[PDB]
Amino acid sequence: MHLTPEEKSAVTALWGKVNVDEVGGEALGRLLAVYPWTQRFFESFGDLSTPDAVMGNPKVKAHGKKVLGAFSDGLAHLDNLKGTFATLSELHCDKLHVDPENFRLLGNVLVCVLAHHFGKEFTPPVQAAYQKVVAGVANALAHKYH
Amino acid sequence: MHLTPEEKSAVTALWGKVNVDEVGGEALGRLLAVYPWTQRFFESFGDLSTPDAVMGNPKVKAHGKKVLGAFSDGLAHLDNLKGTFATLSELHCDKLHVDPENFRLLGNVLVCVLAHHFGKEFTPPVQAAYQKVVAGVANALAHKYH
Amino acid sequence: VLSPADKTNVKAAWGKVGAHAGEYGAEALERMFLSFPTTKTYFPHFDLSHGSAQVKGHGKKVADALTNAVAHVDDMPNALSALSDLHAHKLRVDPVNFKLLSHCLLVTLAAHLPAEFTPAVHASLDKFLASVSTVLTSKYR
Amino acid sequence: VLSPADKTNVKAAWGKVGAHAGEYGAEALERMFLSFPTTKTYFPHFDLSHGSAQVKGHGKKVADALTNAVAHVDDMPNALSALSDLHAHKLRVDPVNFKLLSHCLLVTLAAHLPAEFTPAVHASLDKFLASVSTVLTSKYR
Ligand code: HEM
Ligand code: HEM
Ligand code: HEM
Ligand code: HEM
Repeated sequence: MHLTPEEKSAVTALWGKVNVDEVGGEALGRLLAVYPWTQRFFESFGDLSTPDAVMGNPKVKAHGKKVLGAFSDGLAHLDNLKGTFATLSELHCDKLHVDPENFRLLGNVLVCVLAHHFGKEFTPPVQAAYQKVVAGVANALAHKYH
Repeated sequence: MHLTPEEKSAVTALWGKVNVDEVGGEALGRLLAVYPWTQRFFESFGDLSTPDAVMGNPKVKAHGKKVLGAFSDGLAHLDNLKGTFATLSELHCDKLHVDPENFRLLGNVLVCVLAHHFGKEFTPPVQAAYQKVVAGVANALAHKYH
Repeated sequence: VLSPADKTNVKAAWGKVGAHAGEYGAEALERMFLSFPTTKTYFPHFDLSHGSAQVKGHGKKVADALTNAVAHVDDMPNALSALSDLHAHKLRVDPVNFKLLSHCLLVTLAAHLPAEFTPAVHASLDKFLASVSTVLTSKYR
Repeated sequence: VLSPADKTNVKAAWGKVGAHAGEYGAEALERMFLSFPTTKTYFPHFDLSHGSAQVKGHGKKVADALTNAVAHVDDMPNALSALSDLHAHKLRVDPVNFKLLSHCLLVTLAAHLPAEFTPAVHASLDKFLASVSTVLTSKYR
């Protein structure tokens, strides 16, 4: 996590404009639809057969919001991601058995989502700050795997 | 490193039995033959048209010895690979323009050479500690890229 | 493999790119240089400064090639043969970097085509870039 | 694309494996589990302890499939249809993992077939495991 002060300000200024409810649902839905293999963890979510079925599924929307919720909290402790995410890392490993590569795919999808929403405001340099952040979060979420 | 005293001792003790001269030439040559695209940095070495030609090339064998040389000395600063490879990291970036991915290909080749050489001796637990060292080394070497 | 749906999606999204392909190509490069600095090792000879004409020039070349693969969506291996040879034999770009550029291309399109960058289209464009990448890397060994 | 030299090299090396493929299957899994602990996420239902019959059994299963692949080196896609299916629609193992088992498989052959694990044979086996990996993840999306 080599976030220069200016990189950190930029992450924070944009995150100010995000509707986590909204972004959360879009990022999760899009993951399930671009990398269908990731659907393996959600067979109790119901119908994920098409993008419409995925994007609109009330369960996916609700889970996305939860996920981004935890992510937002992360953004307030950019200094201590490992600490912030420790119990969550243990849970994903020990209970959910989620392959950490999943954390990197979601990060990329999230970046595309931010680009989708902010248009021209998601400048090359802002993307680079967010790339460091999604990677820092994925690493923090994988730190307790064993 | 995140090596266990037990893991440190296993690394350390096998290394003691290594002929860097021979392992160095074989690791680098295997690299050039399995992943032919790594040859882009060694045009001045000559003919690498065949495995035979690669494995026989003295320029290769000699470069291989230089590389394991440096690696070998890094095994003595296992608690600060970053600090040990700082200048080598800048060099690789700024002068040589070597993509850090190459460091990971070599690491894996290195491990195959060790297994090749030590058979029985190179047990799952021992490979595990070596995998952590090669990753650690590659990360250290890539640390100064910008 | 790309399905009829995929093909339709791609031709559609790429259709919208039209005349901006060049600029989107340059933008994808810059994003890539900034987010994945290791990719820079392949352009030691380039001026990578913001607004570099070398980057502009290069962005266009990449965009023309993608435009060419869309025009020949049913015969990409052949449509891209030459580029596949160049990359395998001269440039020798490590395979992992294709995924990085692909990613930056997707961000760029997302940033420019909000109405078209639907979940369905996103999925199709991702499979497409993956296929282009596969072709360009096919003759590596 | 496997060249004829490659197909030869592979068949030779695998030829020497013989009645030990199962043990080598098992050993490669054990090495994967220890070196890349993230791979264990796919086997929560297994006893991953050393010498576990679950691991041994699975080791045989994998080895057998490789055999069948060497045997149909010319028609992999067809010889592995079912397996491609299973992985794409049921197991849904993330593609990065294939590279990890392939590597632990080389390491294992190397440690067991010294004379045979020449540089040229090493190159061939790698390509082969790569193609096998491609086949198994081809119907993912
Ligand atoms: C930014 C990365 C992520 C964060 C911050 C995150 C956060 C969370 C949180 C806060 C929960 C609920 C905890 C609980 O149930 O006590 C959860 C559960 C879960 N997460 Fe993650 N998650 C992330 C990524 C992922 C990904 C990428 C996947 C799968 C591809 C995943 C799979 C799951 C599953 C399957 C559950 C349990 C759902 C249920 O209640 O059945 N997570 N996650
Ligand atoms: C284990 C990881 C590596 C280590 C410790 C390492 C170390 C070294 C050292 C000590 C030198 C001597 C140069 C000097 O001091 O001026 C060198 C040079 C060089 N290395 Fe690396 N290296 C590593 C990996 C690689 C890889 C994987 C490649 C490319 C496949 C590479 C390409 C080169 C080249 C092209 C040179 C310059 C040799 C010359 O001047 O002809 N290195 N390296
Ligand atoms: C789908 C992705 C890609 C496409 C369509 C593409 C296409 C092209 C084209 C059309 C050219 C110019 C050839 C000419 O001179 O006529 C080129 C050159 C080049 N590409 Fe690729 N490429 C791709 C991926 C990559 C990646 C990922 C890298 C490295 C990060 C890369 C590095 C290069 C380099 C170094 C050159 C030579 C540039 C020069 O010296 O002018 N390419 N590529
Ligand atoms: C080299 C490529 C691979 C081959 C040839 C292969 C082959 C097989 C075979 C033959 C089976 C058993 C089918 C049956 O039960 O009838 C299987 C199942 C399975 N494979 Fe794959 N596999 C490969 C890669 C992987 C990887 C890398 C992973 C995960 C890290 C994996 C995860 C699984 C799992 C979880 C099962 C089911 C285990 C069980 O519940 O019994 N496979 N594979």
